[PDB]
Amino acid sequence: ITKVEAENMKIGGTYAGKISAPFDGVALYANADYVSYSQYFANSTHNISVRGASSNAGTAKVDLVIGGVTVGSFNFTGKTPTVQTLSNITHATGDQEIKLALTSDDGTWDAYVDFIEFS
Ligand SMILES: [Ca+2]
Ligand SMILES: [Ca+2]
Repeated sequence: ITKVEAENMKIGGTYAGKISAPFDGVALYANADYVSYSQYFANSTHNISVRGASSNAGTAKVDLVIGGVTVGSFNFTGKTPTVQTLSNITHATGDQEIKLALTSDDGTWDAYVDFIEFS
């Protein structure tokens, strides 16, 4: 397993910033808010998990982008943190940017991101 905390990544966008509740992590508020870091991959295919939460009862959606290509998304509904998992995602090998980004914000929720895990 490879686990990287959101709070240790590059944080970007107009509003993105760290939070301490409901976990140590990062809040994404508006479209183009993101966290990213560079990951070396020896292998092409991983199960990918992100722990996160919504700011409210709504469903926060976070895109997963690897090497600039969107490979899936994670949905977090409600304020209680959950772990969301994409199974068997194939992506580029070598050094690749990993980004968790908002693209579907509409002023009804914010997304809280705790960590990403590759297995
Ligand atoms: Ca928002
Ligand atoms: Ca964290």
